[PDB]
Amino acid sequence: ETTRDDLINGNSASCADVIFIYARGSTETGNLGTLGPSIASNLESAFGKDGVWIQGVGGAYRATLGDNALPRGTSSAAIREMLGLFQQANTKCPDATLIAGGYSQGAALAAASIEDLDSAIRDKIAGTVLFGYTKNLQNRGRIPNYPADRTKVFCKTGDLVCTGSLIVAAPHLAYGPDARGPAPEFLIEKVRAVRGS
Repeated sequence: ETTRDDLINGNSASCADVIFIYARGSTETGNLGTLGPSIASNLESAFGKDGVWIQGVGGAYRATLGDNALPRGTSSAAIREMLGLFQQANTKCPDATLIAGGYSQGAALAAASIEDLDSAIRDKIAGTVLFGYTKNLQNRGRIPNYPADRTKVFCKTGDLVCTGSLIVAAPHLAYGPDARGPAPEFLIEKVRAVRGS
């Protein structure tokens, strides 16, 4: 369940209508980690298996804990990897609506990548969900260059990374319920807002 490469494996002749790109947290397995599979299952229920492609950020993104301390909250190599996936999606399936998400270091990675993205592609991301957003305070709860209405941040009371620290406390590991309900609910709503039904 933890590794999904639907975009990379996908047939360009039969593109999905929705493409979800997700970055896992530090030290998590596969390319989806602990929260990604839950979101994926709910998206599949809403759009159907052939209706949505789930793509985790693997490759150069090693999800190394120490990289949380770098300027952008992740490595340059990781940002290049996620940018490349958005670019692959845009090229392979130009008519698909994109959605994105990230947890912890992955949330910083998603924010950094989206900020650097060519605006024509960035504008195709109908909604983005961030859990335990490590740059929440620094970025004032926003993703630079991306609208607030398309952004949903899940930052628990007591999760120190949302408050400008890099300390990992218990609330940082409590996003399970959010990934099973409100997060996919938000993504589905944002996709339907622009695609209709």
